[PDB]
Amino acid sequence: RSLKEGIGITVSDLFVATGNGGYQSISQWEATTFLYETDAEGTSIDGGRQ
Amino acid sequence: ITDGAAVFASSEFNLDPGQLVRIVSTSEGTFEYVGLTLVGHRQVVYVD
Repeated sequence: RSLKEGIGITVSDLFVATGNGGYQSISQWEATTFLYETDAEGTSIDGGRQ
Repeated sequence: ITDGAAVFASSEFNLDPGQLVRIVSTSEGTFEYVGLTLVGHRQVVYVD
């Protein structure tokens, strides 16, 4: 349950490996959601489904 | 305004129905005629 705290720069992530195998990418198979960060004075920063 | 020419400088800002737009000249000026035209963007809408 790797977890972010305090809105830090680092985003929550999970990389798991055994002694031999390499770490796997979890967010690579996730329903990720970004935002439409804009400098516009009229914000249209939507939560577009990444 | 300088030498009969002018430069625009400002950010954006939304205008809504009822709001009143005003312009004033800080300092006195003399001339024959001065024309100032702005530009806006409005969403096309049908009506009845």
